[PDB]
Amino acid sequence: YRHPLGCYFKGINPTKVPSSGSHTILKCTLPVVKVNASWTLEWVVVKLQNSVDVTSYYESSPNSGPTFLRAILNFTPMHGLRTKNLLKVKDGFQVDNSTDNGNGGNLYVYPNATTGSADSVRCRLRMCPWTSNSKMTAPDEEMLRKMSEVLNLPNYGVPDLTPPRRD
Amino acid sequence: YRHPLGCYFKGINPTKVPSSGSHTILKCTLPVVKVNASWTLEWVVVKLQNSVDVTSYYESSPNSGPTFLRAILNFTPMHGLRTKNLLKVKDGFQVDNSTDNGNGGNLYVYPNATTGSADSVRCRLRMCPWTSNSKMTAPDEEMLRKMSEVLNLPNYGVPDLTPPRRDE
Ligand SMILES: *[C@@H]1O[C@H](CO)[C@@H](O[C@@H]2O[C@H](CO)[C@@H](O[C@H]3O[C@H](CO)[C@@H](O)[C@H](O)[C@@H]3O)[C@H](O)[C@H]2NC(C)=O)[C@H](O)[C@H]1NC(C)=O
Ligand SMILES: *[C@@H]1O[C@H](CO)[C@@H](O[C@@H]2O[C@H](CO)[C@@H](O[C@H]3O[C@H](CO)[C@@H](O)[C@H](O)[C@@H]3O)[C@H](O)[C@H]2NC(C)=O)[C@H](O)[C@H]1NC(C)=O
Ligand SMILES: *[C@@H]1O[C@H](CO)[C@@H](O[C@@H]2O[C@H](CO)[C@@H](O)[C@H](O)[C@H]2NC(C)=O)[C@H](O)[C@H]1NC(C)=O
Ligand SMILES: *[C@@H]1O[C@H](CO)[C@@H](O[C@@H]2O[C@H](CO)[C@@H](O)[C@H](O)[C@H]2NC(C)=O)[C@H](O)[C@H]1NC(C)=O
Ligand SMILES: *[C@@H]1O[C@H](CO)[C@@H](O[C@@H]2O[C@H](CO)[C@@H](O)[C@H](O)[C@H]2NC(C)=O)[C@H](O)[C@H]1NC(C)=O
Ligand SMILES: *[C@@H]1O[C@H](CO)[C@@H](O)[C@H](O)[C@H]1NC(C)=O
Repeated sequence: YRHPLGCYFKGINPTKVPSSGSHTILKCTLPVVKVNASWTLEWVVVKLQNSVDVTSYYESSPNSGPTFLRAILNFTPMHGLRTKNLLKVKDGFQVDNSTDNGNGGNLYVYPNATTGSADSVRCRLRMCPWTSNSKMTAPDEEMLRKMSEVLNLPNYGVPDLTPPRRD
Repeated sequence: YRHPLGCYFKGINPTKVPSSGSHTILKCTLPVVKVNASWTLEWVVVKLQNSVDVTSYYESSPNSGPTFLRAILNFTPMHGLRTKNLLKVKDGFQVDNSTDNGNGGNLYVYPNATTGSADSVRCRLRMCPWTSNSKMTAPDEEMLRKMSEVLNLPNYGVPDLTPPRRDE
């Protein structure tokens, strides 16, 4: 099946996509890496010290780079801790879930959101490679070669607790 | 009997323990955390880009903070150096295996060691909590509250690739 190899927690600065409406469309350009992996980028609004309710989920293959699939719910936010509630459409933040239109999973920052939370947004990419090999415990040398662009990104919120290995 | 929850790789600066002896005694003050955990601090000698052959092993309970048990061998060193190359008693480095009375597991830096080695020493604490609950995959909120002092320590040698959790 798809045996996980680990997760990379990197930070990407969003790029403004010129829009037709009054809203701000933000895109976090993902490196075109052709390896078996899952890409979950969390939209962190630094100014409000909170995150958006849903995260953009992408998937990569050995013959295709990260391609958008769906906008899954944010289960483990960077801040959270029940001190505050995640930012929703009501708060002026929405991720489009369209696969037909060229957008997705780009963040929509409507004028309804705090002035100016859009410029404060930062991505927390959770790149998690996998392999068909059950005997592989970490990414091999040629896989780390292909993932160079992701590996060279700055670390963002990488946890202190290293999970235990299968015993 | 004791299910692991993970490991914290933190750095601690050693404190010089006064002694009327020619040797230097270094202590890495561990936070008094009352949780079920194992504490393995590695004595890294930064100047020589090497570590000491043995590590001080401590154990904590919900009724007692980290208490020293024994000086176990360094299996996974920092600089990736092969075992046998690690700084031994011959090189002027020794960890006290004494349970009674005190001064264990404190590092002894004898005068025959390279000048400036003692001041260069840094600890690599490997704090690994463990629960009796088989259905617990990560430390709970009240456990992370108690481990605040360890969590606020600076990271030291923790890898960039986070291994996958108990899933597949
Ligand atoms: C990248 O991930 C792919 C899964 O998303 C994976 O492809 C799958 O590989 C398996 C074999 O590992 C194929 O299944 C074949 O294996 C059985 C025995 O278990 C044979 O009897 C059959 O030939 C069977 O088809 C899947 O067909 C395949 N799935 C698809 C369509 O992708 C890749 O192997 C992964 N690549 C790397 C390099 O990690
Ligand atoms: C902290 O770790 C302890 C283990 O190092 C653990 O204590 C052990 O808990 C089990 C039950 O979960 C006890 O039960 C066993 O022994 C009794 C007789 O004493 C039998 O009746 C039981 O059937 C079973 O075999 C152990 O006695 C106990 N061991 C000791 C002495 O510590 C704690 O539960 C852990 N605490 C937390 C909060 O994580
Ligand atoms: C984004 O769109 C997909 C549809 O492609 C949604 O996925 C559905 O999820 C529900 C359960 O939550 C299932 O009942 C459906 O079968 C799924 N559809 C399929 C076939 O993929 C997804 O929930 C949407 N995300 C958002 C923004 O809520
Ligand atoms: C702030 O603005 C957005 C739109 O600019 C609002 O979102 C819409 O909410 C209505 C509720 O009736 C829904 O029908 C739409 O699906 C939402 N629009 C889209 C496509 O995003 C949001 O409710 C506003 N928040 C405030 C302050 O009321
Ligand atoms: C450096 O000095 C220490 C003592 O100051 C030496 O350690 C002793 O080595 C002998 C080997 O026969 C043993 O009896 C003991 O394990 C050591 N004594 C203690 C308790 O420290 C060490 O051998 C010296 N290294 C050099 C350069 O010869
Ligand atoms: C320290 O003492 C313990 C006693 O349990 C012993 O098992 C161990 O071999 C000693 N450590 C070393 C390697 O000197």
